Amino acid sequence: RNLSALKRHRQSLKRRLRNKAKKSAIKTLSKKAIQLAQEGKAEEALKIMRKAESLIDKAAKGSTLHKNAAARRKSRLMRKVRQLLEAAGAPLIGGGLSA
Amino acid sequence: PKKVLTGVVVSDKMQKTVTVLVERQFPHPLYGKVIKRSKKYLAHDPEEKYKLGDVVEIIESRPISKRKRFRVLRLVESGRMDLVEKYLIRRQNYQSLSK
Amino acid sequence: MLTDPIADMLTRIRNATRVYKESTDVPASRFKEEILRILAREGFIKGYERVDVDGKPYLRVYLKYGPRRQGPDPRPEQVIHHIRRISKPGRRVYVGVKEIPRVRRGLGIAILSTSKGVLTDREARKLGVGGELICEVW
Amino acid sequence: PTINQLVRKGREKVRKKSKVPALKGAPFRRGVCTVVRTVTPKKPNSALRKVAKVRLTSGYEVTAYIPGEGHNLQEHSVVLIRGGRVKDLPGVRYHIVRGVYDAAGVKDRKKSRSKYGTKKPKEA
Amino acid sequence: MVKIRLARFGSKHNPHYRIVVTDARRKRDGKYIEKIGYYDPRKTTPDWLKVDVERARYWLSVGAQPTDTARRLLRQAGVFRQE
Amino acid sequence: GRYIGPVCRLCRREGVKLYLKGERCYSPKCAMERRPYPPGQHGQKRARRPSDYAVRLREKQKLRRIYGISERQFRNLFEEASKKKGVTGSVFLGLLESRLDNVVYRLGFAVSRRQARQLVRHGHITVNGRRVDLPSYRVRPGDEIAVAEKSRNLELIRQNLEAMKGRKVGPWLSLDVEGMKGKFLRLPDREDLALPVNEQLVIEFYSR
RNA sequence: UGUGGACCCGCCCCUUGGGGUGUGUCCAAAGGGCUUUGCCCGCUUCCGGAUGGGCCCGCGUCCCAUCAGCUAGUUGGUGGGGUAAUGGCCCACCAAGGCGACGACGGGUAGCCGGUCUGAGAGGAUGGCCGGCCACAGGGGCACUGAGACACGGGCCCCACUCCUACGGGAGGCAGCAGUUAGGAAUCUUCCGCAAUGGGCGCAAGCCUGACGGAGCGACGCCGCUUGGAGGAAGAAGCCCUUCGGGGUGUAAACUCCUGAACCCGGGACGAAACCCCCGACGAGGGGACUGACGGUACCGGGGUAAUAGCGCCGGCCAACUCCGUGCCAGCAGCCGCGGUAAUACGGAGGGCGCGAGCGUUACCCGGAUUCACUGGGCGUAAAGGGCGUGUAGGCGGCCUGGGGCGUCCCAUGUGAAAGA
RNA sequence: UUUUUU
RNA sequence: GGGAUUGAAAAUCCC
Ligand SMILES: [Mg+2]
Ligand SMILES: [Mg+2]
Ligand SMILES: [Mg+2]
Ligand SMILES: [Mg+2]
Ligand SMILES: [Mg+2]
Ligand SMILES: [Mg+2]
Ligand SMILES: [Mg+2]
Ligand SMILES: [Mg+2]
Ligand SMILES: [Mg+2]
Ligand SMILES: [Mg+2]
Ligand SMILES: [Mg+2]
Ligand SMILES: [Mg+2]
Ligand SMILES: [Mg+2]
Ligand SMILES: [Mg+2]
Ligand SMILES: [Mg+2]
Ligand SMILES: [Mg+2]
Ligand SMILES: [Mg+2]
Ligand SMILES: [Mg+2]
Ligand SMILES: [Mg+2]
Ligand SMILES: [Mg+2]
Ligand SMILES: [Mg+2]
Ligand SMILES: [Mg+2]
Ligand SMILES: [Mg+2]
Ligand SMILES: [Mg+2]
Ligand SMILES: [Mg+2]
Ligand SMILES: [Mg+2]
Ligand SMILES: [Mg+2]
Ligand SMILES: [Mg+2]
Ligand SMILES: [Mg+2]
Ligand SMILES: [Mg+2]
Ligand SMILES: [Mg+2]
Ligand SMILES: [Mg+2]
Ligand SMILES: [Mg+2]
Ligand SMILES: [Mg+2]
Ligand SMILES: [Mg+2]
Ligand SMILES: [Mg+2]
Ligand SMILES: [Mg+2]
Ligand SMILES: [Mg+2]
Ligand SMILES: [Mg+2]
Ligand SMILES: [Mg+2]
Ligand SMILES: [Mg+2]
Ligand SMILES: [Mg+2]
Ligand SMILES: [Mg+2]
Ligand SMILES: [Mg+2]
Ligand SMILES: [Mg+2]
Ligand SMILES: [Mg+2]
Ligand SMILES: [Mg+2]
Ligand SMILES: [Mg+2]
Ligand SMILES: [Mg+2]
Ligand SMILES: [Mg+2]
Ligand SMILES: [Mg+2]
Ligand SMILES: [Mg+2]
Ligand SMILES: [Mg+2]
Ligand SMILES: [Mg+2]
Ligand SMILES: [Mg+2]
Ligand SMILES: [Mg+2]
Ligand SMILES: [Mg+2]
Ligand SMILES: [Mg+2]
Ligand SMILES: [Mg+2]
Ligand SMILES: [Mg+2]
Ligand SMILES: [Mg+2]
Ligand SMILES: [Mg+2]
Ligand SMILES: [Mg+2]
Ligand SMILES: [Mg+2]
Ligand SMILES: [Mg+2]
Ligand SMILES: [Mg+2]
Ligand SMILES: [Mg+2]
Ligand SMILES: [Mg+2]
Ligand SMILES: [Mg+2]
Ligand SMILES: [Mg+2]
Ligand SMILES: [Mg+2]
Ligand SMILES: [Mg+2]
Ligand SMILES: [Mg+2]
Ligand SMILES: [Mg+2]
Ligand SMILES: [Mg+2]
Ligand SMILES: [Mg+2]
Ligand SMILES: [Mg+2]
Ligand SMILES: [Mg+2]
Ligand SMILES: [Mg+2]
Ligand SMILES: [Mg+2]
Ligand SMILES: [Mg+2]
Ligand SMILES: [Mg+2]
Ligand SMILES: [Mg+2]
Ligand SMILES: [Mg+2]
Ligand SMILES: [Mg+2]
Ligand SMILES: [Zn+2]
Repeated sequence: RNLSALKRHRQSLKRRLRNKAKKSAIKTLSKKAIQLAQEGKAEEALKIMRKAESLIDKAAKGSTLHKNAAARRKSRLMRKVRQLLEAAGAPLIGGGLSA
Repeated sequence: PKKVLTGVVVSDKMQKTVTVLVERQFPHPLYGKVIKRSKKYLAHDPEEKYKLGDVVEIIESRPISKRKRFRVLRLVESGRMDLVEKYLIRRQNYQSLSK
Repeated sequence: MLTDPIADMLTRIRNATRVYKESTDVPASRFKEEILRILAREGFIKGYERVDVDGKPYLRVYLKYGPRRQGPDPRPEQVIHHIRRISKPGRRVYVGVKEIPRVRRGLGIAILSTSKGVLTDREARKLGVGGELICEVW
Repeated sequence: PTINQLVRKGREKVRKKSKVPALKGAPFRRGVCTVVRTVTPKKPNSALRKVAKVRLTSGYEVTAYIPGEGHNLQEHSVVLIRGGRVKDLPGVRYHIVRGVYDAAGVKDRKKSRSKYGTKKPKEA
Repeated sequence: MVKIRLARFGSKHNPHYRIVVTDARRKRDGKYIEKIGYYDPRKTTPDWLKVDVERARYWLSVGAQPTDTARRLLRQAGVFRQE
Repeated sequence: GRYIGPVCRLCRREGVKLYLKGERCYSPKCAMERRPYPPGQHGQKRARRPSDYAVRLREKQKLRRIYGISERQFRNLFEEASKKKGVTGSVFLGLLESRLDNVVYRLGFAVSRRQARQLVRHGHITVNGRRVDLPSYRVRPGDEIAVAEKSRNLELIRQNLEAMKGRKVGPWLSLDVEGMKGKFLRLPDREDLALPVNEQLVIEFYSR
């Protein structure tokens, strides 16, 4: 018995906690941004959106989201905050988005 | 090549979708007479353009739904309901031959 | 209605020769005419000619037979021993140029209908085409 | 039948039924004897034919024929079944292999020894 | 990674190899991309090695990796000679 | 292991002299002299009109026994001729004639077929310089069939070649008698064989 | 730090989410080694290539109609979630749809193919070994890590079973190679080896590899080969038959000569050349060195002994016949049939036929079988015309001309893997 | 009554 | 298990 391929499993549970953590931030930031887009705060929503995006691409850097998955979440996020900003638009910061 | 078939729309009753009946002629692999088989495709109609009895080309397409892999290329012949009448009658005989 | 006019003509001829009739009439159709042209050209009949029977057009096929023979059954040998319709309706027979048979190891013909006209098996082979196998004659 | 008919219905392959349910379609099957009997034959002949009811490893109780001049086959003896009907005895569809587990070959059998399962003797 | 190697097609005690382009992950006697040579190691015939250099050079421009022995036999047939 | 036993009995059972005994199938002892009837107790009895199968059977045996071959190699050679281009009938004969043992006999190296078989088996035969000990080896045209110089001094070889002096050889063969050489020039034709055998009957024995 | 890439939006060209562009936002990294000033193994972002793969579609793919109706995410839509990616894949809401006699639904059976077997072919049968695809890893579900798995020798949970147990709780998973047991008519060695080929890791040296290369067992198949060759009596003995004259076994044995399977002796491999070292720049090129399981086996040379034969069959089909024993007995038998006192059919013998390290038997597949008839059958009396009509679907369609070119026919081309043929 | 028309 | 009986066997008859 006792293969030391078991080492692999020990590392699995390491990376599981790495991946799982960054995603949880992503979601918790993404929602946050949208919550202010719906609530018409433009500057704060865009400020948070830039941090969301940064966290997304940073998770693409490694083995969490590596593919165009990160680009998926970005796309959906920018669409949602722009459209939610369409209610009394006033895009104050205008940082994250294009003119 | 994307496969392209020509058939007759026998169903209007969906939304953005039409059923196309496509005949097919081929010699029997053993007995050799020419036999006529036919298949129904669910084709995508985004503009609700095509109506019942129309004879339409249908093109192999990116999957739209379960059971929808074709889109309506163009209109060949407008509204010959004799085809639809053959299909409807044949459907109607099945109410007999049960009990 | 006449179901298969060609089988009908083939048969009018078959029966006609079985009683050694001089001639026999078959209802006129261009395709039939083009068949009789091959029968004539290949020496199976004396010939044919257009005619009007009671106002309607027909083809008088003049058949030929061999010599009156010796002791009992003097009846001549036949020139058309065997005529058979091959591709009938409800079971159609088309042959590619490599599917074209050799009829009676050479001594008969297979009338094809080709996109290039009604040919014999030899004509249609050397022409490099196939088509609907109409009938054996030999 | 018309071509349309053969198109619509088509021919029907003749399913062939087995003449020997020695199951698993096996070439032979071992079983234990139930009885060892002598049965009277069909009309044109008459004799005493020694047969045996066998419980088979396939789950079958069937009659088998005991070939040769004389046998040692007893009530509880085990034997192997070969297949092949005995014509002039209805019901017997399988033969018995002689020269198998509890079934002695034929003694003093000098002509057809492959059948009847007997060895090759010595000549001084 | 695509590889250039040998595939044994002789019989027992009679090996004959087929210099072959295949995915490293397939069996050695399994499905390959292209047969680009044969190798007879007992040298039973006058011609016991053939290569078709200019095809090997193709598969090397795209990064097939030859075995040590495949490279031995390729070099011998002059695949790498650049003069 | 081929047929090994009394042979001049098959001389009788076929009804034709079979020279498998070599000599003494020539001297009036062959038992085909003053005993042409088949062997056994019922040999001198009046034989019944054979069945059509019986005829093709006795013709095939008549040929098979002549070449001294098992049924196995016999039929495999036949099917080989059935596949090859040309007349099955004569192709088969050319193939049987191409057996190294048969060539050896045919070159007058051995008195008989059987003797030729033993001579091959013991490696006394050269083919293009090489020893060949298989009686079944197919000789090709242009092959030099020699005698191993090891055995050239043996008294059986000098014995047979002594009587081969001035003896004529088959038109598809030629031999040098001093150097104990020989050559297979070409395949024999039907007319090149005097075989008292109807090939068509044999072909017709294998149609069944 | 911004070569560049990603996202929103706009514009251009394309046309399904393809390419370019602008502003804005977001995103890079790692070191190690020596012959330590330069080079080798690595690292980051991007484009392309090559290879492997996902998903989608047309067509083909066994039996039962004594299975005729099936369907609730079920069919479609809008939006959303998810994924590398389309998609009722999932979710909410809306519409009421979708499938079926061209066989839906249900039941039975089953991995599919390249092929293989048979057959004149058309066809039938089959899918072992080998190659390609799939599925599964005690049964069921599940996700994690990752380019890739929902993972045989990884993880969690439920179930059944074996083992440990301080009764609280734990450990397992040969459908990997051998091997054991069970079942079964029946299926192998707990073998050698890293020398070759191939794979993983490594700058390399090298390590692992029951992949593999070999050996072992089994007439299981195929193939080659031996049990002698030549002389030898109008013909021994024994056996068998007989008209008692004789006939047969039979040139067969003896016996004469010749060769020399086994076995002994010596030599003794190919499969092996690269990796590596050195010159040359760690390139081309040149040079050089180590490297065996099989195995002292194959093979060669020398010496050399007459040195296993069996099994079926002999009434017709079917090639081979007499004697005696037995008397509807004992028994033979594929079918037709043999035996109730002369049996070429039972049993033995002599003899003969057929094959021969085999020969027979059983099972199964095709053939003969044109006996499911496309090729290639039929229905007055042989099995078969519906008791009759009307008519639905379907099948089929007179003569002339013209368009089209769907079937049909021709040319080119891509494909049709390797093996097999 | 049963087998064997010889 | 024997004789009559039948080509033989059944049946029938005799110790
Ligand atoms: Mg590790
Ligand atoms: Mg939270
Ligand atoms: Mg992942
Ligand atoms: Mg609609
Ligand atoms: Mg949709
Ligand atoms: Mg309904
Ligand atoms: Mg039925
Ligand atoms: Mg006992
Ligand atoms: Mg692979
Ligand atoms: Mg060169
Ligand atoms: Mg031939
Ligand atoms: Mg010649
Ligand atoms: Mg044949
Ligand atoms: Mg830039
Ligand atoms: Mg920019
Ligand atoms: Mg940065
Ligand atoms: Mg750092
Ligand atoms: Mg691809
Ligand atoms: Mg959607
Ligand atoms: Mg994934
Ligand atoms: Mg729902
Ligand atoms: Mg359909
Ligand atoms: Mg199954
Ligand atoms: Mg064949
Ligand atoms: Mg046939
Ligand atoms: Mg199958
Ligand atoms: Mg199949
Ligand atoms: Mg297996
Ligand atoms: Mg499972
Ligand atoms: Mg499981
Ligand atoms: Mg990985
Ligand atoms: Mg698992
Ligand atoms: Mg799996
Ligand atoms: Mg395991
Ligand atoms: Mg307890
Ligand atoms: Mg057991
Ligand atoms: Mg083995
Ligand atoms: Mg050892
Ligand atoms: Mg290795
Ligand atoms: Mg290696
Ligand atoms: Mg490396
Ligand atoms: Mg290990
Ligand atoms: Mg192996
Ligand atoms: Mg055995
Ligand atoms: Mg002798
Ligand atoms: Mg000597
Ligand atoms: Mg070597
Ligand atoms: Mg070497
Ligand atoms: Mg240097
Ligand atoms: Mg070099
Ligand atoms: Mg090495
Ligand atoms: Mg050694
Ligand atoms: Mg020697
Ligand atoms: Mg000697
Ligand atoms: Mg001897
Ligand atoms: Mg036979
Ligand atoms: Mg006979
Ligand atoms: Mg018998
Ligand atoms: Mg007597
Ligand atoms: Mg008697
Ligand atoms: Mg009698
Ligand atoms: Mg007898
Ligand atoms: Mg018999
Ligand atoms: Mg007998
Ligand atoms: Mg005997
Ligand atoms: Mg053999
Ligand atoms: Mg056998
Ligand atoms: Mg059969
Ligand atoms: Mg048939
Ligand atoms: Mg029948
Ligand atoms: Mg039948
Ligand atoms: Mg018919
Ligand atoms: Mg019939
Ligand atoms: Mg009647
Ligand atoms: Mg009737
Ligand atoms: Mg009636
Ligand atoms: Mg009736
Ligand atoms: Mg018409
Ligand atoms: Mg019509
Ligand atoms: Mg026209
Ligand atoms: Mg066209
Ligand atoms: Mg082509
Ligand atoms: Mg091929
Ligand atoms: Mg009787
Ligand atoms: Mg009397
Ligand atoms: Zn003789």
